[PDB]
Amino acid sequence: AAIEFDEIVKKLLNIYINDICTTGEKRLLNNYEKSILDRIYKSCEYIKKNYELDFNSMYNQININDITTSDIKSKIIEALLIDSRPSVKLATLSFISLIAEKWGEKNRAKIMEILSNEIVEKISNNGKDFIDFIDR
Amino acid sequence: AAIEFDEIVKKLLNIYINDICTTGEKRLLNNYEKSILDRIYKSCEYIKKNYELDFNSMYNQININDITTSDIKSKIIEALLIDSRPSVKLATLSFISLIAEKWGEKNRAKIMEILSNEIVEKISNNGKDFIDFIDR
Amino acid sequence: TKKLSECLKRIGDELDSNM
Amino acid sequence: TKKLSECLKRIGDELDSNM
Repeated sequence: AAIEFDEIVKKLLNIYINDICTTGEKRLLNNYEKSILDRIYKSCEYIKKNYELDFNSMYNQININDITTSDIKSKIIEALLIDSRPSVKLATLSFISLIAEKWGEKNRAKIMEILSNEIVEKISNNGKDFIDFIDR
Repeated sequence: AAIEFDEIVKKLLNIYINDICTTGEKRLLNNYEKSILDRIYKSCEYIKKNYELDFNSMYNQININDITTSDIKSKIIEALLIDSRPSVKLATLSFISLIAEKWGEKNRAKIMEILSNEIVEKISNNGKDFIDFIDR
Repeated sequence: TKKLSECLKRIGDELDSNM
Repeated sequence: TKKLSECLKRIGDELDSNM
């Protein structure tokens, strides 16, 4: 039967709903939360723009190599372990943003499992200084 | 210490990256895939707009009740079980879109576990007729 | 007892009814 | 052997260097 469009529809629905969820999550935020989030976009895009060549070489070590996850987590978190500076956190976040930007045909879960749990906790630790580094 | 902004940052990062992932997934799609996806947006938003009151009553049975997931899956899939019509699929998808639109402060996984696996497979089955119902 | 199955069918019926 | 840790620190150093 007509089954040559099944995988296409399957891929688009796992994109549509995820984009609707994001809209729903962004909908239940006040003007302050939206202001901070907007600063994150412009900040991370600025770094990925001016440090694209640096990120690219770091990416080439992380990506093309067929190694399991969490190896990547321990690979990246080391910067957050020694230095708990907001600048390092922002630099780390921008790099993850680059990875998620290049892994479009890969599973969304493969990127989120790197971000969530212990990693997002460390970036959030003393986040008041993190915001003041971005919002000023 | 300054820990009153930790949960705020934690929430924004699980929104930013998810939105970057979606951008990355949308980036690796050709003009045709983008055209079909765009039709899905306008189609589902049209239904949720003209059938908001219908969806609301259905939502009030699914939401406010403290029942575990998969109960919701078996609750909704029944329409897709008997009728495999593209119209029913579109109506089903629009309803999920409504749920994801209202569950902004809830976990993203709570919505995706309903969509993924067996449910997204049934909507994709004979998806050529599904697209032709939307793109025409 | 308010079947979402019946409602979704009814919505789907009114959808393809228009052409 | 190309430590991403060292690079991220170096990037972070050049970031807060500008004020």
